[PDB]
Amino acid sequence: SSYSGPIVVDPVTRIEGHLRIEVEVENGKVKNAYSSSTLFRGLEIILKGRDPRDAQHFTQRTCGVCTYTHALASTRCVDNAVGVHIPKNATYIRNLVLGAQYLHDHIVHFYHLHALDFVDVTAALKADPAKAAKVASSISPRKTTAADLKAVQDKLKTFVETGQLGPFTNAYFLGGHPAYYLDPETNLIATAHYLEALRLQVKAARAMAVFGAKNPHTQFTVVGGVTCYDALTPQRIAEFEALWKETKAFVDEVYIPDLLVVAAAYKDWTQYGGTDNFITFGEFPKDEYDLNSRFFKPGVVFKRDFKNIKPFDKMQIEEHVRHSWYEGAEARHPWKGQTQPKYTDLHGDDRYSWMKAPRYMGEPMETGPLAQVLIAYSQGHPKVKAVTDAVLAKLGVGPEALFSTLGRTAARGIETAVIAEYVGVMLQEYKDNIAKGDNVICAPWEMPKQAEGVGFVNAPRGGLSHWIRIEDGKIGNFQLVVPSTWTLGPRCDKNNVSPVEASLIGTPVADAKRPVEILRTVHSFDPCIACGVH
Amino acid sequence: LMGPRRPSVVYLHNAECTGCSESVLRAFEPYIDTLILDTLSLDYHETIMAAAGDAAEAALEQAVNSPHGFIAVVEGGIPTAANGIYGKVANHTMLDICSRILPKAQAVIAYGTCATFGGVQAAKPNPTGAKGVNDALKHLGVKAINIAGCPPNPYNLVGTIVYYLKNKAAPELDSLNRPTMFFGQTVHEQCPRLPHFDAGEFAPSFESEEARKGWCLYELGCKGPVTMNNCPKIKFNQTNWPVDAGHPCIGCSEPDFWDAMTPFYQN
Ligand code: SF4
Ligand code: SF4
Ligand code: F3S
Ligand SMILES: [Mg+2]
Repeated sequence: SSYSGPIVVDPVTRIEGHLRIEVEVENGKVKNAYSSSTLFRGLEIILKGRDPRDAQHFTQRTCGVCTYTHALASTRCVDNAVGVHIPKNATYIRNLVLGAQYLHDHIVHFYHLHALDFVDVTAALKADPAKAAKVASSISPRKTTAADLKAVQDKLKTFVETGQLGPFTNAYFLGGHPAYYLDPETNLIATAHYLEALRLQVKAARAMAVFGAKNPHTQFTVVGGVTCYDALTPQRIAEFEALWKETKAFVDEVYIPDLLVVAAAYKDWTQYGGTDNFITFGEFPKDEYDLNSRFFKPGVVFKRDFKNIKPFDKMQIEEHVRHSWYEGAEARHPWKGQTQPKYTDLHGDDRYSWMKAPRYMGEPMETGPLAQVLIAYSQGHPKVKAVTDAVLAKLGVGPEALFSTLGRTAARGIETAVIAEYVGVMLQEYKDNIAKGDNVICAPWEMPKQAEGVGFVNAPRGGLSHWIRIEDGKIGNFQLVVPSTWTLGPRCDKNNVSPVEASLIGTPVADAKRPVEILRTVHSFDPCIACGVH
Repeated sequence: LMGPRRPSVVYLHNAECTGCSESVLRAFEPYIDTLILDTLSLDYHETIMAAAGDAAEAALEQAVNSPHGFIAVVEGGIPTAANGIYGKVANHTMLDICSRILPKAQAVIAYGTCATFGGVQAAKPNPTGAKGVNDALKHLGVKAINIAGCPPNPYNLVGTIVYYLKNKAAPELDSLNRPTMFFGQTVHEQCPRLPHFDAGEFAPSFESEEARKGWCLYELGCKGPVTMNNCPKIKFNQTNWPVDAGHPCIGCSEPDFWDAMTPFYQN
């Protein structure tokens, strides 16, 4: 019964980008792994010799899923290099738009990219509506009637009976899989919520366009501040407030409750996908130059020792190329970095990815929701601690349980609920400041002939940082080191396995033809390949 | 995945950032749920599909070989240099999969600036020799419908498919193969700040009083006069758009805009 041999999933779907996962399973458990990113664009090569002002417009196209993050990071990078101290209103508007991005991003992940590894949409068809509406109304204050759920069931059935299953075509769950646990009622509840979140996510993206110009790819940032004078008006702030309230309602009434249900039904997933070290850049600052003035603060942990949280030293991050398709094997710190393509083939000269391997003090680091939540929790953050204790409570699991695919999935939800309420506070502070008479959004600055700067952003997936070396007023060297590079990158010159390759070790696989378990851990990291390679 | 009743659509991802896929996920009246369940049949789409690995490939092979044909929507540029080695899916070069699949499609739509004209990665020095669809496959007769933008306005995708489905032909294209109905005007002639421009009322900087008053952004780098798109009229997310948020247009729906329009803040 137990399988032994290789498994290859190319392409890994329900992620951003082009990834290939190769594992070596022995007797039903993954014994080895390799994450190969298979697309290279070379944004850093293209950037050189160009006007630093334009960088933000080029680096935002590094990704459309996490759309605003790269333009923020580039602007914070040049702002820094230039030495401007942007107005407080500019900091508010930038923070607000970012908060709205964490909500849209995270909502779409759970339902539209992660859920199908846990939920079976076909089982929903044999569900009893009346009994499902009952279970629905007892896990949330939002009451659901049998009719509400019946309308969904009818929609599905018509679709399934047409023979055209479209997105559900060769789904690993068709015909039953030994790894799907949910009973019919629950499958119907989650499916109804998968469909609702499709129309809600539009509301949550419109929130970004209120101040931003659009979504995907906003256009309101510049060096020195922001450009939207309209964001000061009562009308536009009302529109944003309306959208956030609705979006917040969905997070508290639908998302967290569903997460707890799905997680309790799969509490065995508290045993796989664990990692050792974490890093986070902190976010939502009051002072653009002080990382410790952020709502969430910076920090790094080694070997899960959350009692000894270390400070983030930016001179410690350095990227490798020994097992990547780049010339040589020399690790470089971002300010002295180089992007020199040299494609061998899969495992040619022991190289298997277009991603560099960023190491901290020579160690691989997990970053993102799990890192941002655990670090903040250990630092005694009031709100974080409040809700994660409540969540561990409902599930009846100890804190240890968080170092897993389960935890990592919980963490993303927890972070979504706290940021959702924090947007209310930044909105208030922003309203007050406006009332005090401050109507300023952009500050003056001058372009140095020679300078070097950096900008840090803790995006939905983790620690993001852009780096610029200005020489003679033009871009001499520009380097991006993104969240997925940290987690999904390859092994380094000391052969230390990356976060994802490490967490895959031990993942039990029931059926090699349908490796849903691998997809559960890989998707819990929320990988973004176009981000990781640029 | 493919059968009668609902028109089949096969969506491919080449050299891209997925921002175009995300744009379609913003469809409004009809929404994405209506389109996927009632109007079309999305038989292949790596971003949302349930199946992966071999099963994903199987689903694509099933769909392209269907007795009913299919419509293909392409996202991203194709890396050509060094024999397409810079972009591979399921161990096949993007150049191959596209050469193999596109000529079979009843209609091919290049969605976005990357697929259309090459995009961000084709910008100098173009380390991967990436090209748009018509450029990399001219030798196979593949002549796609364009729809430029970065990302394009989703209303423009829906409008092209809906026009095709009811006509089995294309609308009317310009010199660059873009629908005259969505790209027949410069954004400049549909801009609210046009009166300002006509009276030399320009803002000298963003922090200026004249910017605060909403003066024209030409001096700050607005590419609106030499760009074709429907941004001002249709707006984005039913609510805002670039200059209304006070930032000049960077001409994102034009051929070699990255090199042709830069420096963005200069005119
Ligand atoms: S045209 Fe732009 S939004 Fe679309 S995939 Fe290309 S870089 Fe992204
Ligand atoms: S130059 Fe630009 S901001 Fe000005 S009238 Fe034209 S489109 Fe409007
Ligand atoms: S920048 Fe692009 S989105 Fe429109 S306003 Fe200009 S063509
Ligand atoms: Mg880099």
